[PDB]
Amino acid sequence: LEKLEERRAQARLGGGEKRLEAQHKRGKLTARERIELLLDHGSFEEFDMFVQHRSTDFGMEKQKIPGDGVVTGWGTVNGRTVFLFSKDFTVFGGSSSEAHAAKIVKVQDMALKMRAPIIGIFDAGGARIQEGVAALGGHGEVFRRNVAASGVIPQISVIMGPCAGGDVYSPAMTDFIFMVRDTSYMFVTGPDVVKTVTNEVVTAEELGGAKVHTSKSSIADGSFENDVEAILQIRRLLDFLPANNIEGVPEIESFDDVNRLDKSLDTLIPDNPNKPYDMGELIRRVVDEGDFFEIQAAYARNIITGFGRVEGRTVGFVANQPLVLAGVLDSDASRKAARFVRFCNAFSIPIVTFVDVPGFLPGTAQEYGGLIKHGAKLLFAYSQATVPLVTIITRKAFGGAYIVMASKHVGADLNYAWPTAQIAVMGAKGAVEIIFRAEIGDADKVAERTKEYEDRFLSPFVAAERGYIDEVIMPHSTRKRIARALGMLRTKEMEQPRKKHDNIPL
Amino acid sequence: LEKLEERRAQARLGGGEKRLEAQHKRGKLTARERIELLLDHGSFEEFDMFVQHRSTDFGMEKQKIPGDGVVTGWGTVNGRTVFLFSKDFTVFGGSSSEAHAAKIVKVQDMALKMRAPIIGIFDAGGARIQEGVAALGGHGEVFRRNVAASGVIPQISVIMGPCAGGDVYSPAMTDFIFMVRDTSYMFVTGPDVVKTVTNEVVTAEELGGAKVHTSKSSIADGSFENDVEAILQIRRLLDFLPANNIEGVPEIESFDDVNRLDKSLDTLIPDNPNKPYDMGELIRRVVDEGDFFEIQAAYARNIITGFGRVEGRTVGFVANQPLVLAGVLDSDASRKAARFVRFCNAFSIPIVTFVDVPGFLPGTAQEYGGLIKHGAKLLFAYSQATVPLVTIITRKAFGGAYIVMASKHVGADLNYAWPTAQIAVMGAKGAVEIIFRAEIGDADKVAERTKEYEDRFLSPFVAAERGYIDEVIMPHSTRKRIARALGMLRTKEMEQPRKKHDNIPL
Amino acid sequence: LEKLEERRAQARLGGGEKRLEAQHKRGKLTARERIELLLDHGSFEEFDMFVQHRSTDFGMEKQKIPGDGVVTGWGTVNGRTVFLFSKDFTVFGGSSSEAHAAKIVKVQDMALKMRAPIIGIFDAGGARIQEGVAALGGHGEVFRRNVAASGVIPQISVIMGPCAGG
Amino acid sequence: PEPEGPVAHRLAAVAAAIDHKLNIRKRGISGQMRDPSLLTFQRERVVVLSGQRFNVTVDPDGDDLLVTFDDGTTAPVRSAWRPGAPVWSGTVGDQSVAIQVRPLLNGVFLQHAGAAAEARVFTRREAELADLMPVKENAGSGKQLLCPMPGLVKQIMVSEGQEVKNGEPLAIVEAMKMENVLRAERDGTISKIAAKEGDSLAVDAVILEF
Ligand SMILES: CC(C)(COP(=O)(O)OP(=O)(O)OC[C@H]1O[C@@H](n2cnc3c(N)ncnc32)[C@H](O)[C@@H]1OP(=O)(O)O)[C@@H](O)C(=O)NCCC(=O)NCCS
Ligand SMILES: CC(C)(COP(=O)(O)OP(=O)(O)OC[C@H]1O[C@@H](n2cnc3c(N)ncnc32)[C@H](O)[C@@H]1OP(=O)(O)O)[C@@H](O)C(=O)NCCC(=O)NCCS
Ligand SMILES: CC(C)(COP(=O)(O)OP(=O)(O)OC[C@H]1O[C@@H](n2cnc3c(N)ncnc32)[C@H](O)[C@@H]1OP(=O)(O)O)[C@@H](O)C(=O)NCCC(=O)NCCS
Ligand SMILES: *C(=O)CCCC[C@@H]1SC[C@@H]2NC(=O)N[C@@H]21
Ligand SMILES: *C(=O)CCCC[C@@H]1SC[C@@H]2NC(=O)N[C@@H]21
Repeated sequence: LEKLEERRAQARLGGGEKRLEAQHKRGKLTARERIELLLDHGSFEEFDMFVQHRSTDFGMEKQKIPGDGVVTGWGTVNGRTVFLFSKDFTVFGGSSSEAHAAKIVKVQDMALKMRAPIIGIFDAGGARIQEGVAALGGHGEVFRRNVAASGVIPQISVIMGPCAGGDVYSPAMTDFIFMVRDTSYMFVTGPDVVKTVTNEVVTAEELGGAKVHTSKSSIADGSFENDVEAILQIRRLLDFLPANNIEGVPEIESFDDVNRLDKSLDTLIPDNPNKPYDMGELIRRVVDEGDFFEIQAAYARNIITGFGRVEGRTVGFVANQPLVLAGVLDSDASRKAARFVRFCNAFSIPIVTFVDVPGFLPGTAQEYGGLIKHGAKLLFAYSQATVPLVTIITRKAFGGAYIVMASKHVGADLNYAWPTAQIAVMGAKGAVEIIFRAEIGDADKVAERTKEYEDRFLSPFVAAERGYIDEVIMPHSTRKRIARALGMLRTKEMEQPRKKHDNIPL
Repeated sequence: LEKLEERRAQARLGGGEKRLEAQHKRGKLTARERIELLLDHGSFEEFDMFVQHRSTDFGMEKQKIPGDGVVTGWGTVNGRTVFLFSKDFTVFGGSSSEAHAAKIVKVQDMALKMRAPIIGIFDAGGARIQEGVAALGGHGEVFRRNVAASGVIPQISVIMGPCAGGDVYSPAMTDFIFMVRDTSYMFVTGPDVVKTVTNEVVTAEELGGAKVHTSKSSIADGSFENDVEAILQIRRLLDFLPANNIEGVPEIESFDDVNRLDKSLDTLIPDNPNKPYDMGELIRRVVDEGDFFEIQAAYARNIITGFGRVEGRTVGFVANQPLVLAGVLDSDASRKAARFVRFCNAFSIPIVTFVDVPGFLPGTAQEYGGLIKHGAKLLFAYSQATVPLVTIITRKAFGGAYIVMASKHVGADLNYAWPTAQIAVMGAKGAVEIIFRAEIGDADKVAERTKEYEDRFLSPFVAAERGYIDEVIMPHSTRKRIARALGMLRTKEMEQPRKKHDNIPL
Repeated sequence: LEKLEERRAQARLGGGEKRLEAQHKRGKLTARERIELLLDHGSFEEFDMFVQHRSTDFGMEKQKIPGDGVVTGWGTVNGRTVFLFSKDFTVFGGSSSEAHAAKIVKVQDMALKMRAPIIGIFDAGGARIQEGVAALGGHGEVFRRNVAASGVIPQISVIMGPCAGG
Repeated sequence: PEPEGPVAHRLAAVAAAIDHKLNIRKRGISGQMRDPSLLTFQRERVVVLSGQRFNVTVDPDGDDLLVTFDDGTTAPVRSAWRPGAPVWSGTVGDQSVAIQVRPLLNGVFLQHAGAAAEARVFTRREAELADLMPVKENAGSGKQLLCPMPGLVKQIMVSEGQEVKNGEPLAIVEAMKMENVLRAERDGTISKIAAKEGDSLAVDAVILEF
């Protein structure tokens, strides 16, 4: 019947031709165009197209728009099932109402029931004021379900416009948040209140733009140039990830060889102990086809985290970076790495770690900021893990930092060391300064003792003689060894003690 | 045999009469005296009194001291079994060796096996340098067991001296850290390296003293005047806590009545909305006998957390505090309350919340610091809880803060409200300025609209009409209602979905 | 480095040329040759080649041999994963010490964790006397793990020389 | 003023009685390794009353208590006081008494007959170990009143040339639609006032000087 096709065509227009053309003039796609680009061709099934709000206050009974400002449904990405929702900025500014929240709740429930991923696309302005407390109630029901889904299905958030007030706490409880440069921003309280209360004048970009949340605040896991780039990268990410916490990692057919050697790695570490190198080079030479998807690239760049593939199966990577702050561990890096390790362990992804760490970052700024607990987050995350863990010490491993970076003492399965590794309590200078405290006056004795200590202890062989290192390997064998170990460790079975949940520091 | 008695008498002297006298002159107790003051008289059974180190480097073989710098064993506190260890500063500065760590591991394993609490007392200097990498291994094995015990048995730490280096990360993964004023301190890197690297001159008290860690850093749960006061308070705390995550809260006979009314509470909320009141008074009037054990009292004073008793059973309390920062929610407060809620849920302690919250704290400092995620932590904690939750709104509850403070939408069991409660999206002025944006040219219409908005929506009756509030109660009845509800709710049984663990933000 | 391959070649000799030729004279293979015959070509990954003992009694500190008398690791048999250890009779008579036992315990734990079979090859004379009660402790920890693995993974033992006492 | 003679003795006896009641109740906690009926309560106690030690012995008689001192003196103690009540009214040695009770860490604060005293009750060994603890000095505040929160000055009460005690209200600073009362943490005179009613301050700004 023609009438139903007409009502469909009328529900697709949202808030009107003019508002949609103005969205296009901002350089932004519409909600339905976003859905169309994310999903496989012809795959989208929409729920609840004709839903309407039921408020009668402040004249709202005269502006009833079908769909109530959000598009919801399900489809496939590269043949695998996904559920999704997309907020529509033209309808009441994308604001959340009672029925709007109910639409989101339907698809959240369905995603948990089916054990499939869920993607949320945000271009909104928060609780719809005219609806009062009811609207708040709605938001609550969404939050709860986020928490129920955590560690059961992967949850991804894409911020493609404004997101203010209560709208921010849902993406915060998801696993990954991504943003588009120059058109998106996030904040709890907006600039007007900031002026009234603190007297400071700031723009929305300066308060919550992508630079702030990707480099300063720890909120965002990455930024992109425009909507199209972002959505295509979301399709790339989904192919790495499991569908739930039972099925395991996806497998694809690889064009690389698991038995190839790499001679150049025998020259990566410089002879001068004060010269750095790029750990990213090593990572990108060890993964299949040089393909690596980095997480939190712009934040805490003294550590690296990301996804690659070995033998066509997804693997997570954590590494110290000598180029930035000499590779030391500080609070920001420890938080960045702890979240990544916890996510990997929840969804059964194996972890490979590359270690070159001289210690923690000193100073009052770090201690007053709470390094004692922040650094402990990472130790807690590694000690709690039951997935395969493989660690490679490249150059330096001093003190407690050596313990924290996936040591055998905290539960690592295999621990290798290159020939240039230095595993020790601390540097030779300080070591002898402390041990030979009653003889510091001289200068020949001190140098002799320092040389002797360096010769005896700053090597991989005391750790090897105690079994803390399973083998000292040649650099060019690294990939060949990793791929083999992972293959053997697929059958690993281990369980933590029975508990409601841990009490990890926060 | 007399000779065995002599062996014991000599083991009991640690590192010498002179060192023990020097410890006393500093105003500090010895390890064995501390153990004596903590446990019931005659109950202490010691393990491994004769253990010695096996190092042969740097002349260590010539000085073997029985016990190797730590006293370990078990006993009873008020009749209930507890395990413990105490570091002896007189033996190589309480530094951790291989055998030392093995002793600690023994008592940790036994405590997990028996499902009993474990107390650690720290007066130490970290990893013994002369033993090298072996020392570090020991620390690791201790750390792992900490992580295994989290959420299964309570873990208490008491800092009664220096704690530096790897020693600090073990207390950091325990449930509570208490310190002694003017003789204790904690840091990762000490003043010398700080001077050499940052050029800043700083004393140990300034870098890691009790004040820093109780007021500014988020690390310590409290401080005490001296060793005796502190150990007596640990005895007090142990009588509130469950022995494990199965047995539930301890019970005592109360001297208070559950059906008593409190007329004074009818006059606690001031008529003027600009004047504050002391929420601690409400708490101390609601609990049995006025007895309240506060946690993190000197940190983030805009919120209150602690333990009381109702009908002789332990109950946890969270409350907004109008006297400080107008009772707003910020990052610090959120983290404080979140860790407390998680502990109580892990050990099956019920939670009572008192709400008076205007919103969140505005400014670039908060946003740049990560308020999105820090605030999400508390929402996560409440939404995940399966213990009983009883909430009472006293005066204000606006916006997202209302949702976060144990609302029915995130899973609360019972939700009451005093007659003075105001449950709305925001204040009348701003709501009007938004809904009537294209009318603000006037001044009288503004006042009329604001007054009518106040009359309609700034009250508890819209929420009641929607069922978000179970009952509006008179203040004098508060205790009587709580005690009844809690009784009824003792049989609550609920469980979250199956998962290895959640992915709560850090 | 070339020094590293030198260290490897020097660990592969055990108790020396003369003891190895004596073993051959009796009609016995060496521990490493036995491993090479059991496993598929190119599959053996060795654990703990450089482990040494820490005794300082009865002049033991003057003779520290890498490996401490046992070769341990994993590999494949007809493509299927297996773990194994082989005792070396040319090192203190293949006698068991603290570190020796620790190596065996490592491979036992790994085999239970990954749910695969374990093969033990025996040519030895029991607890190393010079180490005293510590040696006995090692034996204990091995025993317990055997019992934990019973009825979970298949355990096969091959006696290819002496096997006495503990 | 610290008590003397019969007053001090009555205070020490009441302190011992309170401690005994609380210990009795404590020893009934659930979850003990074995029955508490098989354990013993130590009869010798040390009451410390703002630095005045009394060695006493406590014995239950009938349903009330008997406290014996070193002088051979004895005092029976009888009351229906329960934790939480702010007044201990009862009989100590043929004299009815009323005493004000407040709590503090590991003890009580007691007021009676115009005398006031902190009170702590130990065993002999606990008292020996407590006597190893030093007496610590207070540093004191820093001559001036600094604003601890940013806001607007709403009211300044005190005047220059005015001596002040602790807990004295000095000024009100409003922030985020909430008043905040500032108080004196020392004693001294107001030399000069640097802030005016209606002003606007930042953190760590000066309001007045001592
Ligand atoms: C979301 C926001 C950041 C976007 O700002 P912007 O792009 O400059 O655009 P506008 O504010 O003009 O918003 C677009 C429309 O959505 C409406 N809208 C936005 N947020 C809304 C909300 N929470 N409730 C109801 N309507 C809302 C606006 O009134 C406006 O409609 P209009 O074109 O019909 O006038 C901003 O509107 C906002 O902060 N909203 C939250 C509510 C609030 O506190 N507003 C006051 C501060 S401006
Ligand atoms: C723990 C510490 C803060 C205590 O400081 P302190 O009270 O001023 O006292 P000292 O450092 O002199 O320590 C007491 C003794 O314990 C020894 N000791 C302390 N920490 C030790 C450690 N980690 N390893 C070995 N011995 C240690 C000291 O050598 C000293 O010995 P001595 O009296 O026999 O000469 C400090 O010694 C320290 O930081 N130790 C950690 C190791 C280190 O890095 N020290 C170098 C800078 S101090
Ligand atoms: C294992 C055994 C049966 C082998 O007999 P064998 O081949 O005739 O050879 P030996 O007994 O000469 O042993 C070979 C070497 O291993 C050593 N060895 C054997 N068992 C040892 C043990 N348990 N602890 C330490 N060293 C041991 C022997 O000292 C000998 O060293 P050497 O040749 O350099 O002098 C025998 O050595 C034995 O019974 N050992 C068990 C321990 C014991 O109780 N022995 C008592 C004397 S037989
Ligand atoms: C020599 O100059 C030593 C001083 C610098 C030491 C560096 S700073 C960061 C690392 N942490 C630590 O404790 N030492 C390392
Ligand atoms: C009147 O001056 C309005 C500004 C104050 C509003 C207060 S500030 C702290 C609370 N959070 C929020 O956003 N609004 C509340």
